[PDB]
Amino acid sequence: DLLQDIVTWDDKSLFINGERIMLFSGEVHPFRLPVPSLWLDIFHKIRALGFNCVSFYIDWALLEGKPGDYRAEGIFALEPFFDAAKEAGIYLIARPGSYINAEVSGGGFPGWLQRVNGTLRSSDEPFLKATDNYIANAAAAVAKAQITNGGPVILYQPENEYSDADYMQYVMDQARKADIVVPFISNDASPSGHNAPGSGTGAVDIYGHDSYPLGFDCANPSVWPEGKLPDNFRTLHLEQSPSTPYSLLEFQAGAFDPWGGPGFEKCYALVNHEFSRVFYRNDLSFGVSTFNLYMTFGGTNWGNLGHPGGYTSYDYGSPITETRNVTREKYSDIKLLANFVKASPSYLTATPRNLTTGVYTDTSDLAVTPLIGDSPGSFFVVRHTDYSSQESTSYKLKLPTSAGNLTIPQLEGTLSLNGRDSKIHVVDYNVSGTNIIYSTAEVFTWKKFDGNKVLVLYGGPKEHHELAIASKSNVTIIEGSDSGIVSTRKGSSVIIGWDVSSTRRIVQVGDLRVFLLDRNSAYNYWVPELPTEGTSPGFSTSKTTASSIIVKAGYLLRGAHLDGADLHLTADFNATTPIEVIGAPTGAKNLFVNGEKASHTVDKNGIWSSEVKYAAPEIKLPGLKDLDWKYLDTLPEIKSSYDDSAWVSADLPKTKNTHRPLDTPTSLYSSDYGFHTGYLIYRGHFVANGKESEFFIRTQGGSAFGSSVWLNETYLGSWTGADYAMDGNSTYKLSQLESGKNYVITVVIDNLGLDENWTVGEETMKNPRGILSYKLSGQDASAITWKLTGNLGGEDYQDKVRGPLNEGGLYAERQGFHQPQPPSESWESGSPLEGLSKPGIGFYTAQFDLDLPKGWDVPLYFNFGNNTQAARAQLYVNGYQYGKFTGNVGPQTSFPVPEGILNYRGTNYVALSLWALESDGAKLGSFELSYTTPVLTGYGNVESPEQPKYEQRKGAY
Ligand SMILES: *[C@@H]1O[C@H](CO)[C@@H](O[C@@H]2O[C@H](CO)[C@@H](O[C@@H]3O[C@H](CO[C@H]4O[C@H](CO[C@H]5O[C@H](CO)[C@@H](O)[C@H](O)[C@@H]5O)[C@@H](O)[C@H](O[C@H]5O[C@H](CO)[C@@H](O)[C@H](O)[C@@H]5O)[C@@H]4O)[C@@H](O)[C@H](O[C@H]4O[C@H](CO[C@H]5O[C@H](CO)[C@@H](O)[C@H](O)[C@@H]5O)[C@@H](O)[C@H](O)[C@@H]4O[C@H]4O[C@H](CO)[C@@H](O)[C@H](O)[C@@H]4O[C@H]4O[C@H](CO)[C@@H](O)[C@H](O)[C@@H]4O)[C@@H]3O)[C@H](O)[C@H]2NC(C)=O)[C@H](O)[C@H]1NC(C)=O
Ligand SMILES: CC(=O)N[C@H]1[C@H](O[C@H]2[C@H](O)[C@H](O)[C@H](O[C@H]3[C@H](O)[C@@H](CO)O[C@@H](O[C@H]4[C@H](O)[C@H](O)[C@H](O[C@H]5[C@H](O)[C@@H](CO)O[C@@H](O[C@H]6[C@H](O)[C@H](O)[C@H](O[C@H]7[C@H](O)[C@@H](CO)O[C@@H](O[C@H]8[C@H](O)[C@H](O)[C@H](O[C@H]9[C@H](O)[C@H](O)[C@H](O)O[C@@H]9CO)O[C@@H]8CO)[C@@H]7NC(C)=O)O[C@@H]6CO)[C@@H]5NC(C)=O)O[C@@H]4COP(=O)(O)O)[C@@H]3NC(C)=O)O[C@@H]2CO)O[C@H](CO)[C@@H](O)[C@@H]1O
Ligand SMILES: *[C@@H]1O[C@H](CO)[C@@H](O[C@@H]2O[C@H](CO)[C@@H](O[C@@H]3O[C@H](CO[C@H]4O[C@H](CO)[C@@H](O)[C@H](O[C@H]5O[C@H](CO)[C@@H](O)[C@H](O)[C@@H]5O)[C@@H]4O)[C@@H](O)[C@H](O[C@H]4O[C@H](CO)[C@@H](O)[C@H](O)[C@@H]4O[C@H]4O[C@H](CO)[C@@H](O)[C@H](O)[C@@H]4O)[C@@H]3O)[C@H](O)[C@H]2NC(C)=O)[C@H](O)[C@H]1NC(C)=O
Ligand SMILES: *[C@@H]1O[C@H](CO)[C@@H](O[C@@H]2O[C@H](CO)[C@@H](O[C@@H]3O[C@H](CO)[C@@H](O)[C@H](O[C@H]4O[C@H](CO)[C@@H](O)[C@H](O)[C@@H]4O[C@H]4O[C@H](CO)[C@@H](O)[C@H](O)[C@@H]4O)[C@@H]3O)[C@H](O)[C@H]2NC(C)=O)[C@H](O)[C@H]1NC(C)=O
Ligand SMILES: *[C@@H]1O[C@H](CO)[C@@H](O[C@@H]2O[C@H](CO)[C@@H](O)[C@H](O)[C@H]2NC(C)=O)[C@H](O)[C@H]1NC(C)=O
Ligand SMILES: *[C@@H]1O[C@H](CO)[C@@H](O[C@@H]2O[C@H](CO)[C@@H](O)[C@H](O)[C@H]2NC(C)=O)[C@H](O)[C@H]1NC(C)=O
Ligand SMILES: *[C@@H]1O[C@H](CO)[C@@H](O)[C@H](O)[C@H]1NC(C)=O
Ligand SMILES: OC[C@H]1O[C@@H](O)[C@H](O)[C@@H](O)[C@H]1O
Repeated sequence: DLLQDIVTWDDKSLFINGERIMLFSGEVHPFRLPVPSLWLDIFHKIRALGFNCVSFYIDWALLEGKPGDYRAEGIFALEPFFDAAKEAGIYLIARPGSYINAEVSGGGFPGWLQRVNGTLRSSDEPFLKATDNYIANAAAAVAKAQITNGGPVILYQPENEYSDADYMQYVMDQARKADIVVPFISNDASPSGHNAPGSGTGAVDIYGHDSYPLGFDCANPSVWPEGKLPDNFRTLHLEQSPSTPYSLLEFQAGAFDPWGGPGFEKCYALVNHEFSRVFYRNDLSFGVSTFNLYMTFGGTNWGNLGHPGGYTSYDYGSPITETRNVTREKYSDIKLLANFVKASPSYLTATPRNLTTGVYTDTSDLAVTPLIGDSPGSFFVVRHTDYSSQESTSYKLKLPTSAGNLTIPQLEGTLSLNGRDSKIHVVDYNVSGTNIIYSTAEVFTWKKFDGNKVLVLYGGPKEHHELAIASKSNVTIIEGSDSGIVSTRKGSSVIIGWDVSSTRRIVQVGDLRVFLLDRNSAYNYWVPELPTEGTSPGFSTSKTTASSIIVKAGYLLRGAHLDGADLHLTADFNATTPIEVIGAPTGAKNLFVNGEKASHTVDKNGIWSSEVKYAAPEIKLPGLKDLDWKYLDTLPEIKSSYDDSAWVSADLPKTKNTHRPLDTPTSLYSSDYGFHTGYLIYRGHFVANGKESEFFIRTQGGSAFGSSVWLNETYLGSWTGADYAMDGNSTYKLSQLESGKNYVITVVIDNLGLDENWTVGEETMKNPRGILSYKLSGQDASAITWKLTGNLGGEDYQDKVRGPLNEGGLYAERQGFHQPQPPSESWESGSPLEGLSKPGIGFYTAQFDLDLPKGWDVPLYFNFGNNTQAARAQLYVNGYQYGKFTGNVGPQTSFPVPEGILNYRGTNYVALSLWALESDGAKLGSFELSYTTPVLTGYGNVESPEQPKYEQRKGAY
């Protein structure tokens, strides 16, 4: 099943053009950042981690909202994404579904799948047909960008965590029919060998699996439960698919968070820099060669794209935050590790062995997994045997090296593993022809700078280390004091011992310079490739790795290029930053930073030295309470003057849903009528008979939904909402009705997205939204005839620019008043801070200017006070819905919105719906716009995507 000659493989790793590669990869979802001109930003930050690969989903639900009309342009265009990857020199793994899970509405499935007469994710002909147009279009786009045409796409994942075997095979043939030629890779939810090579029909080319050892309950970030760290993955691999290279297609890099959850902060505090350093070195101990972190950039579930088991934010506690910042320590810690892999090709050939206790150390409190292959060059991964230990452990190593079984340290001192940490010790490590016999401190990187070799080593604080070099030369200390450093010669080797310190030492041994850093100073180093024509580094290759330089900076280094005699750095800064360039080429004479000539200095050792001053600019943000807010009633349906005669009639005698038969005379399932997204409104018309006393109603909006009911203009009550309840049972009492008169029951229902469909055969995505059942006491159910609406036009959705999910069924949304320049001068003055005095729903509108300085990346947030009322709000920024706030469920109160969506030197239109589900009415406790550290950026101009303004819609009601 090999079908091209560019990407091949053996049992050890992939090859790209006959050369081994370790794919260190990050998950990014373009649809979760609707600003195409910011995608390159994400790639820069991932390449700067030392990654060479990105993994991404395509969301069917946003691309074919209307059946038969595939649409992937503007903010949903796939091409600028592929271009950005190419520009940053990042390979892509494409995971198009058609089912993607991803914590998005429907797990990727459009709402109209609720009308399809076949089992989802099965070889049922109607379901296969339903996916045909989507895959023929999406996979075609992926095909043009394959590496066989010089694009970045090197692999393709069919489906997602699957389990007929027939179904899998079909999805593969379906992609092959669209010219996908690259190898197929799988993502088994657990390591069970599902669909591995040899499993019959549906077998992929390369077996891959997932793992999230700590799960997703972020409630107790400091606690790592016993026995959760996997230790058998390399054994399982050899049993399940030894012919293909070991592959982790999703490994934990954060966690998702449900409505009513602890928040992504605690999620980060659980999956922090200790998690990464311990767990990721653990994955290297299995000899993983394709290794993707889910998520490495989370983004935002803007425009209702998310599923009910999650809220607006998808920060995920990821290495790169929702606001795209790289402050988290996990980021800097991942960078140390990825740079070691990038610099260490012998890692791929160093065959993994069973883990050991008490063999390579005296203690059994440590576990050691050796990586030893057919040729010299080995690695020993060390961690506490109980991975959760906070203990600080002292130990000595007995390692087998080319100079014999050595006991280390050979000179003074002891090694330390302090708490939740892990080390990769190297033996017979080749630095360009110089053999490092061993080194206990970890490798960051090494380069040959044509004549002189540089090796960068680091350890954590208060640690002692040693290394040995096969060398005849003497040992000189060319920077720092010899305080704490001892050396001696033993035959044809040179042994060096040292204490970790916050001040760098550099030691020279012949033509080899060894940098000795502490972990926290190594955090500030970068290893960018140095292209000599153009500013793009190109894809990752051993030749491009070989001609990289070492740079000490601060917040971020995007890249570097050599323009004749000018050395260019492209960087971001969040503080005054000392810069150092190590390994500048001999022709280089001048330093440029972000296109500006910068003064520099050369020391006795030929290291370049410069500085960039940081001075926070003044940031003027309007106070939101001071704005000229306009109020509009966006539930005019609960006034007796409203005419619903244009509404669709809910009069289907049979549902097309195969998963939940009706309990009502007609279908009140919203997807039967093409409404899948946003708030839903139902209207039940009946003639009274004077015998009515109670009205019972079961509503369903997905977990954490609310609903409110009126009889004519009289409020009956609300299902207030909770995190566990996907549905709600409500009984309301009725004082006597006027026999013979018309009455209308109005029901408003929050829809928080459609379910995923994780278990094949269970059909949970077909869980309907709307009214499940009802009983009007003293009346026959068929006496009530219903109208309903969701978003105007249903599947004939109005906003092509913002996609089929962005706007819901509120009156203001049906008219398009959430868009720029609403017709609001005629509206009443009213702030959401004053709010409503009775149940109902208000719509609030205002505009403000921003005038933020060019050259600065500044995260902006909408902040909501929490007064704990049962109130629901939707935020819109220039037409884009960027927040669902619910005061009695939580936890989100701060809502970031990216530049592009916000206009930083122009006008912005904010809109806000406020729904009161309590009889006293409701208000916002506070509503402030805030910011966090302004970053001096070397990124270019951020272009806004289309922000279509308000315009009168044909047939709005
Ligand atoms: C502004 O501030 C205000 C005030 O501070 C904030 O409001 C508060 O928000 C929180 C969070 O939303 C609210 O707490 C939640 O309330 C839920 C609902 O409570 C009611 O419903 C259930 C009924 O279900 C049972 O019974 C029915 C029939 O009656 C059955 O059909 C059903 O199946 C069940 O058997 C009742 O259990 C509950 O009863 C209590 O109250 C009554 C009356 O007081 C008593 O008589 C009862 O005896 C009992 O005391 C009540 O009727 C509730 O479901 C939910 O519970 C979950 O979380 C609890 C602990 O949460 C704390 O710690 C969390 C971290 O763990 C924090 O995130 C959280 O904020 C809080 O501090 C657990 O005890 C409970 O077992 C549930 O755990 C699940 O969720 C946790 C959090 O995600 C997870 O850690 C757990 O692992 C677990 O997760 C699993 O299940 C969930 C679904 O539940 C899945 O999502 C998940 O993936 C996984 O499968 C919680 O208690 C609180 O009510 C509210 N306070 C007020 C005053 O309104 C507001 O949020 C804030 N706003 C903003 C914008 O920030
Ligand atoms: C040399 C130097 O200086 N070096 C220095 C260096 O600089 C760097 C720097 O950092 C840069 O980042 C740079 O990176 C570059 C990179 O080099 C290049 C690689 O070549 O790529 C760069 O970015 C490019 C992007 O990749 C794209 O290619 C982009 O292309 C876009 C074009 O630019 C743009 C021009 O306008 O057009 C876009 O396409 C849009 C169209 O414009 C169009 O109008 C579309 O509008 C649509 C609308 O989207 C949809 C919404 O769905 O609706 C459509 O109409 C609908 C409508 O809704 C109807 O209802 C209808 O419905 C009908 C239906 O049709 C049917 O008939 C039925 O019967 O009835 C229905 C009724 O319901 O449907 C219609 C359907 O049409 C609209 N259509 C219409 C007609 O109205 O939207 C399109 C969006 O898709 C292009 N995009 C695409 C995808 O095509 O160009 C980018 C380049 O921009 P730039 O030149 O300005 O920069 C990349 N740049 C970036 C930002 O990454 O690298 C350089 C290296 O030089 O920096 C160094 C380091 O510091 C420094 O040192 C160095 O010196
Ligand atoms: C400009 O950008 C730069 C990045 O380029 C930003 O710099 C980063 O800023 C973040 C904070 O936003 C730093 O992360 C934090 O650092 C705290 C610890 O200090 C670290 O450095 C000191 C030396 O100065 C070391 O001694 C520490 O190492 C030791 O401790 C750690 C953690 O305990 C151990 O794992 C090590 O083994 C060492 O023993 C650190 O390296 C740190 O406290 C903080 O971490 C806490 O909070 C996170 C979650 O928020 C938890 O995951 C973690 O467990 C910590 O929580 C501890 O304390 C809490 C109380 O809150 C307890 O409840 C817990 O049990 C636990 O004990 C966090 O990691 C980051 O290092 C830094 N990066 C760099 C490269 O400088 C700037 O912020 C930015 N500037 C501006 C203006 O924006
Ligand atoms: C990198 O990205 C991450 C993730 O995107 C960023 O982390 C988020 O940062 C935001 C903003 O700081 C943060 O939201 C705040 O959390 C604080 C702690 O819980 C809150 O104190 C704070 O709310 C108060 O302050 C706001 C102004 O700062 C007010 O507008 C708001 O009303 C709140 O009011 C406070 O003060 C008043 C009176 O003073 C009082 O009445 C209140 O009770 C309260 O004391 C914000 O909500 C998020 O928690 C973070 N989100 C996540 C997922 O992490 C990070 O900032 C970025 N780093 C950089 C450097 O940019
Ligand atoms: C309850 O509300 C409805 C409107 O939703 C009222 O319906 C009106 O009733 C009169 C008399 O039958 C009709 O001529 C109007 O055409 C109706 N309006 C609409 C838009 O249908 C009804 O009267 C209200 N009932 C009570 C008892 O107040
Ligand atoms: C609303 O009421 C229905 C029952 O009318 C509840 O659904 C039942 O739940 C039990 C146990 O969870 C199941 O075994 C039954 O099969 C269900 N009955 C039916 C007819 O669906 C539902 O849990 C209630 N909703 C809430 C939020 O309490
Ligand atoms: C081999 O590794 C397993 C975990 O996979 C471990 O429990 C066992 O003790 C190891 N065997 C040896 C060589 O000690
Ligand atoms: O964030 C949790 C993740 O779980 C994975 O197993 C799944 O493959 C992803 O689609 C996502 O749901």
